[PDB]
Amino acid sequence: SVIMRRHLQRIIQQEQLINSNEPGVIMFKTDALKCRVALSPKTNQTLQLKVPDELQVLEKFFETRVAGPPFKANTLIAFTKLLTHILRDCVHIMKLELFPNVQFCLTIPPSAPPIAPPGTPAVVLKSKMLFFL
Repeated sequence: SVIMRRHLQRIIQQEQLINSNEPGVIMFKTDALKCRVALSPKTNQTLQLKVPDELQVLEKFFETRVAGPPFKANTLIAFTKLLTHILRDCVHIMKLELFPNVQFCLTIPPSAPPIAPPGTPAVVLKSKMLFFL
């Protein structure tokens, strides 16, 4: 968790928007819900974000899939470089991947169906916007 936190600050001081004030939490001022990630206070063993219940599903997806047990940098690159109706489409695909994966959705229309969205990712060895359409 601490090494993902350091990777996150290294990402934010390279390439999104860097505005914050806290004790430990890191805040990233990307538009459509500027984010703030920190470890939990009940267990100290897990990172967590605070950034429309699709977004709650998005923070649980970040907790189980992004800040997660391999702790590799490029998945953090993928999720953070991802972060505007792509929010709705992605979190629909993420409530899918929570209920029913390494990819998120954007809408070529206003829709992210079973098929047929503008699906994107930032891949394993690549980490750049790659598509299913």
